[PDB]
Amino acid sequence: QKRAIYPGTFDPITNGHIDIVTRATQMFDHVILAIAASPSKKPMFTLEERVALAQQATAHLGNVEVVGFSDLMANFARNQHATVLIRGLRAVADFEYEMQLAHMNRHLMPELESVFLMPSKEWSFISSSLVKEVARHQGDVTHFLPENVHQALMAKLA
Amino acid sequence: KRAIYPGTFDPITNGHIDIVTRATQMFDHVILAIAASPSKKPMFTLEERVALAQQATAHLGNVEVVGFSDLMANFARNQHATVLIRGLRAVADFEYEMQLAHMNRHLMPELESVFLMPSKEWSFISSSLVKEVARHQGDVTHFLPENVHQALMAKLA
Amino acid sequence: QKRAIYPGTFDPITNGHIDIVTRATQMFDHVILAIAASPSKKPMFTLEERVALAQQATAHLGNVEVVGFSDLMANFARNQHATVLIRGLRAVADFEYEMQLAHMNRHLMPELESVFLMPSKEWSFISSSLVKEVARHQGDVTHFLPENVHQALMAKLA
Amino acid sequence: KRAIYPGTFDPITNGHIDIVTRATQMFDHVILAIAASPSKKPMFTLEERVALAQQATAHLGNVEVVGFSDLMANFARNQHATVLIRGLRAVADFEYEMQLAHMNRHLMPELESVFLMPSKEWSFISSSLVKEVARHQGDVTHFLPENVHQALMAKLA
Amino acid sequence: KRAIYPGTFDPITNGHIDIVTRATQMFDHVILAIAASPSKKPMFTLEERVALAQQATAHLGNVEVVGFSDLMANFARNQHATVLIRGLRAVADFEYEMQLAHMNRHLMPELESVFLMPSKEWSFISSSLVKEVARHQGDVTHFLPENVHQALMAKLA
Amino acid sequence: QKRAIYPGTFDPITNGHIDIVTRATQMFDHVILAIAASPSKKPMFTLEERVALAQQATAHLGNVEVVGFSDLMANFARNQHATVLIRGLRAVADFEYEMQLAHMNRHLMPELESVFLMPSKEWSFISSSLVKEVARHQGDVTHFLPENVHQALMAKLA
Ligand SMILES: CC(C)(COP(=O)(O)OP(=O)(O)OC[C@H]1O[C@@H](n2cnc3c(N)ncnc32)[C@H](O)[C@@H]1OP(=O)(O)O)[C@@H](O)C(=O)NCCC(=O)NCCS
Ligand SMILES: CC(C)(COP(=O)(O)OP(=O)(O)OC[C@H]1O[C@@H](n2cnc3c(N)ncnc32)[C@H](O)[C@@H]1OP(=O)(O)O)[C@@H](O)C(=O)NCCC(=O)NCCS
Ligand SMILES: CC(C)(COP(=O)(O)OP(=O)(O)OC[C@H]1O[C@@H](n2cnc3c(N)ncnc32)[C@H](O)[C@@H]1OP(=O)(O)O)[C@@H](O)C(=O)NCCC(=O)NCCS
Ligand SMILES: CC(C)(COP(=O)(O)O)[C@@H](O)C(=O)NCCC(=O)NCCS
Ligand SMILES: CC(C)(COP(=O)(O)O)[C@@H](O)C(=O)NCCC(=O)NCCS
Ligand SMILES: CC(C)(COP(=O)(O)O)[C@@H](O)C(=O)NCCC(=O)NCCS
Repeated sequence: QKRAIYPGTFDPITNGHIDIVTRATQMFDHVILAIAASPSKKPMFTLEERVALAQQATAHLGNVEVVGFSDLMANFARNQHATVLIRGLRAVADFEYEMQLAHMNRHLMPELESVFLMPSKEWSFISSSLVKEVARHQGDVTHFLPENVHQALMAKLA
Repeated sequence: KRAIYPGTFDPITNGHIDIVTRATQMFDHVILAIAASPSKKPMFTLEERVALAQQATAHLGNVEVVGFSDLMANFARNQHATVLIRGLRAVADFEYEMQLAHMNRHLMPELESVFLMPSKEWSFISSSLVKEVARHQGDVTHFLPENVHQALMAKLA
Repeated sequence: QKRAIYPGTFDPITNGHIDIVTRATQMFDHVILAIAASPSKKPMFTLEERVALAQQATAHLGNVEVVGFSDLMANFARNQHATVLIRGLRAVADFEYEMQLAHMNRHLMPELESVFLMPSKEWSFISSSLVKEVARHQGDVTHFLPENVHQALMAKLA
Repeated sequence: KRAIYPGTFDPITNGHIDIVTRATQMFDHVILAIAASPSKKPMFTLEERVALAQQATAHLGNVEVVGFSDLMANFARNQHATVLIRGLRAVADFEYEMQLAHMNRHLMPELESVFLMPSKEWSFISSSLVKEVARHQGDVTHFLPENVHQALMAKLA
Repeated sequence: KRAIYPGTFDPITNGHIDIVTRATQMFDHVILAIAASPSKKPMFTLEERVALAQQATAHLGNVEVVGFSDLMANFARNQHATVLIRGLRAVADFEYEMQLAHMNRHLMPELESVFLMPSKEWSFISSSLVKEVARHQGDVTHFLPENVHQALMAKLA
Repeated sequence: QKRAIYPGTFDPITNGHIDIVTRATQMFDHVILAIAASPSKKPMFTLEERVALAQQATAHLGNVEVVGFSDLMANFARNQHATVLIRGLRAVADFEYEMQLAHMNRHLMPELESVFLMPSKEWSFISSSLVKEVARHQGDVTHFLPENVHQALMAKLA
């Protein structure tokens, strides 16, 4: 019954994202891991690559459905009949930004309830942004990524 | 799916009602659990707070109000809850919530903390603020359930 | 006597800005709503459009004067003989950024006193930035904008 | 244009003087209002705090020091104030200020809260910090008006 | 190079051990200084806290545990320390630390405050949190040195 | 014995940076003021200029060594045998960002200990970013810069 959506750019998907989506699947019947098709800034990985990586990294998770979407997240959520909006809150999260976002999304689709989940301490201080930047500059980020993502990232930067 | 929404609720305000209502639309059963919290010298006794919360949530079918004095995590496990509801206001209280969340996770890893956001209308209120205003005879009718406002007025009369 | 300046990019002006400038006109004799001519990033609306929209949205406000300015805000403030600097503080404001800004502006023009006003709860969680982005991506933002701004925004995005 | 600058001022520090001075350059009349705040067990009695503040602001012509024990908003309305002055330090206290501001706005919508920023010199001080240092005989001369420093030394002698 | 790591340490936790260990790898000698802090009504007496800290840091060769009741800055000067160690958790406590740091700098400008960051494992714990959990018989073995856990259990038995 | 590294873009070096590096030299034997060679966004001053300005501004400081570096800071730190990483924490610092950074750097090089120092109240509210922007827009920033930097900045903007 309960359909939740966990949207983001997932460029690329990290262990932190896997942590959050796993917790979400434990409390909700169906979870749609929604990948933004055209983010403001050109992503490192194409939508096709991001969807493929996300699908493989969540293949073990039954009620998780990876899908790409363009335009407004809220519009996609409504057409997908989602009533729960999953947001991951790391310890280094811009909380005020999350409040802005949740209130705008509530204005757009009040039937979509924002719920914030907390990752393990292990992934509470890292972001996809930092991971990409360290990787681009010759730093080891293997620890923060699913094996399939790690391999794809090495190919991408080579 | 059973969730527990713990707190001091001294007293339960419209903000708490907002959060628990959102919780009921998301989970099958919601246990509003009131901690004795003797160290906080609550204005209302646990018995009074439970009664107030019960009446204030009488219209919510899947809400159960209970009081407890033990470790919240043990009470949660004993109530068969797997979701722990917390409300996050327009304040940077987020820091304290993470400490509590991680401690509870250490005590009961299967109890998943979930944070809900209240409406803009109740984003700046707290039981403490309402009590302070009422102690100085200010009008707090707007922030409390009718039965709770009556109880607060009488308590300070 | 008391001349205040309420500067910004106002791209476009929103109900939150109207809320703040209205509160300012209630405590100060004359309020100059100053619109930055050339913001770092290309604005959605041209200075001409932004000034026109702001003028119409504040026409009902007597002691409000809409004016465009280039270069340093402090230099404009000084030449305009303003002694009060209005800053709106939303609940989702980057407070540390506001402190940086106020201290720099104080260094530049100590005779200009920064004063922070708080908008109603209704407009405390939205920014012009979020509004534009939601609008650009097919979301309903009518609620946050004066009617004239709403009409101009639809034309702009069409 | 009458403004009210409320607070516990226990004791009034150079930081408070900085804020009230900025207020006087902006508004015609400023009422520095000291709350009894019995629940905070102030170091100085309300009478002492008023006297200290009076002397400390004697040089400021448009400042009036008064004490009060009622609801701040009612006192403000009764003082004919339409501006409520609050100081914001280099701390994220901003959150608490919004709660207070919105409650006061609910109690008296025409009382407009305005936040002023102190100089860098006083951006990290508080009455609480000064008292803690003085309780351990540390030199706090730099942070307090001459009359206040004298009173604090004598109070702890 | 002598550093002082002051605190209430009521009780010293694995988080404190993490911070003091990082300090010893950076400076020649580290003085773990425990403040009497009577105003905080500590669970353990200063004597008990010193003993607990001593045992908990026995393996750290360049750490010296001492208690004090005077102004921290004077104690630091009297201990010949020129570095003041403070731990910063995953919380926005940073604000309070700046106030303390600037006051101590005013009292003793040559005492340089330095902030260290604990491991992720101890980034959300505090003495207060551990005591609260233990008061409700929750398992806090994971967060405390063996000797400290024993003392806490006995203290609450 | 103790070798510390104080990395940044220093574009340009300011009195706030001088404050922090001076405090660092007082507690550590040798301090390497490391200047990032190619920051994401094109710096105002070239690496050559930034190194020259930094060297002159710290010439009076004995145990300070100004050096440029490219790629990962952690990789440079390791090859330079640094065991202490100096970070300046202003009152207007994005603390959560600093935590993200310190944990990533710890992951990369655990033997490098992050230490945060606090500048004087005088430089606690200003950033290189704000200084450059005010200067670019005709504002007086002489107060925040060493004399040599001030002169170079005027030439740069002329
Ligand atoms: C689509 C969506 C779910 C994607 O989520 P996302 O990957 O987290 O995207 P974000 O842009 O927020 O990036 C995340 C991080 O970027 C940073 N960030 C992004 N915009 C920021 C801003 N304006 N200020 C500060 N930080 C910002 C933050 O650090 C943030 O993480 P945090 O809150 O935990 O600290 C989210 O953008 C959304 O719900 N957008 C609303 C409007 C919309 O529908 N998108 C446009 C349609 S194409
Ligand atoms: C001119 C001025 C009044 C315009 O105000 P403005 O529209 O609010 O412009 P800002 O760039 O601050 O944009 C506002 C929001 O952008 C964001 N922002 C801008 N720069 C940011 C930064 N460096 N870090 C984080 N957020 C930033 C913040 O979220 C901010 O809002 P908030 O503090 O409430 O959370 C202001 O820029 C100013 O006083 N500038 C000082 C220097 C100057 O004179 N301008 C240059 C002359 S051309
Ligand atoms: C190299 C390094 C030491 C330079 O330091 P730096 O000059 O301070 O660079 P930053 O990008 O952090 O710029 C500083 C300010 O920019 C702002 N900033 C930068 N990235 C930001 C982000 N993602 N979100 C918000 N603010 C950000 C912050 O305000 C910050 O200051 P603050 O924390 O006190 O408030 C630092 O970038 C580092 O340690 N990077 C890790 C990865 C690396 O090795 N660099 C890539 C190799 S080329
Ligand atoms: C009551 C509460 C949920 C805090 O909520 P509050 O801030 O709404 O009063 C918390 O103090 C609690 O869980 N108390 C029970 C005792 C306990 O288990 N404490 C450890 C919590 S980690
Ligand atoms: C005194 C003060 C302004 C707080 O200021 P303080 O932090 O400087 O002590 C506030 O506690 C107050 O207004 N007290 C009077 C009683 C009251 O009306 N309280 C409700 C405030 S919303
Ligand atoms: C003990 C401590 C370092 C605070 O640490 P804590 O938060 O770990 O208890 C501080 O309260 C202190 O320095 N106490 C001694 C008395 C004193 O000098 N106070 C003024 C500090 S500026």
